[PDB]
Amino acid sequence: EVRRILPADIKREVLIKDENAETNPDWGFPPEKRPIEMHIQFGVINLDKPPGPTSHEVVAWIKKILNLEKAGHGGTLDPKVSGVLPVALEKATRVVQALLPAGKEYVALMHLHGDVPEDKIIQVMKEFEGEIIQRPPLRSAVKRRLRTRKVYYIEVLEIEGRDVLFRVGVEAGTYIRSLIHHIGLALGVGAHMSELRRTRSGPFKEDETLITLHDLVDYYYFWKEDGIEEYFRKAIQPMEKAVEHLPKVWIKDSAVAAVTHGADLAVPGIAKLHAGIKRGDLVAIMTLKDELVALGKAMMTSQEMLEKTKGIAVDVEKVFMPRDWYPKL
Amino acid sequence: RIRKCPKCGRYTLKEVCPVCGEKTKVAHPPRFSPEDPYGEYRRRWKREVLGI
Amino acid sequence: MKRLGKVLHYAKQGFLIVRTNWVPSLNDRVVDKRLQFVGIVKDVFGPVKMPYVAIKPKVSNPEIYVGEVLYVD
Ligand SMILES: [Zn+2]
Repeated sequence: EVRRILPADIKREVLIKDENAETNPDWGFPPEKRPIEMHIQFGVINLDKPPGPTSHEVVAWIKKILNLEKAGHGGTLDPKVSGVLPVALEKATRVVQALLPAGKEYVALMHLHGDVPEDKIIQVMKEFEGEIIQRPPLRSAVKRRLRTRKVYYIEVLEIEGRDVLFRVGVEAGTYIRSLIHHIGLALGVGAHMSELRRTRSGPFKEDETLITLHDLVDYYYFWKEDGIEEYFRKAIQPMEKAVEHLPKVWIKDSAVAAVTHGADLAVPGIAKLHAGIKRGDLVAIMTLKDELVALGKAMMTSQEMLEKTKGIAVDVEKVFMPRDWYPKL
Repeated sequence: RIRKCPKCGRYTLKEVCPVCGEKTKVAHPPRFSPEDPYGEYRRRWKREVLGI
Repeated sequence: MKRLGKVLHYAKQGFLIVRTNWVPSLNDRVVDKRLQFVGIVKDVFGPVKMPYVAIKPKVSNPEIYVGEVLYVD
């Protein structure tokens, strides 16, 4: 509990509504049960975007290379920017809804226009931690009103000449470029962002799952030409990964069948859920086997979902799970 | 130019990592073109290393 | 008027920077204690608790107002 780390790092408590709910082993397709074909249908790539193309351009390349019909990315990265670019595929394409508003982390290089003592650089940068005022750019919105945004943390890494390398964690909508420009004004001499790379976007970060377009295509070829599935399979994360940072509600089988058949999530359909859910919050609706069923907006707080006997706990906005997994109404 | 060390992934501007002394590399991945020239060559050695 | 002034410096990029504990508005008129008018607010930033303000100098020669308290009428 503190604006000092990325919210995705904060663990939530699991409240239990119904302790005896059980799940049928015959129903559903947990990640470790999905054939490669199906894994792709409900997959998300943790792509290391290269500097150069626009993110849209990158998605287009991927749609072509993998012969896909649908794909989408979870957080626009400017052309010169590299880094984590989650790319959801086919039936999972809309899970980006859960990523676009997630917290982000970057490693940025600021170029000062004058000589300033290190201590003053560190001092002034520590001032930009927390809720700050940052008006949107000239490109976004038709109402350039100044709003606030959270900078979860700013950590200066190295200082060479007038070049300042630093790591920064922020809530969606925070422009690193503006942040650095403002720091320049605060220091008087001025500054601009010379380089930028994203190291975290929601639950996606720089780990073994981060893969480049070169690796992607090659692993693809290994699967298509040599019949090797292991590499391409690992290059694709199951959609469930794209929802790891979201508060969840685990529902009974009958509730899963109801939701995958157009109904909303009923309060009595909840077996257990995360605490801290507030009305209006985006929540991941999960199966008792941890499969993603849908994304929705919370109609009540965790405490209400926990104690209530009836009504709608969550308004379903998008269903990912096919109707044949968990059959009947 | 932003760099990072292959081991311990520390980010730095220095050629050699201040933490482990091992050499660092530009953090950005190589440029990509859908035409992917040399893709065949790359896969030839890659199949070898992986054992495909 | 609304105080919270005292210019920290004249940023090389052409703006008067002032620290404050209140968030003013854009295009707000800025004046000295003599109501001479220095310029107009062009940007507000930094922490919401103690923000920085960039006054677009509209005087023949700024830099003199550094260390000088500024107000908003
Ligand atoms: Zn190292």
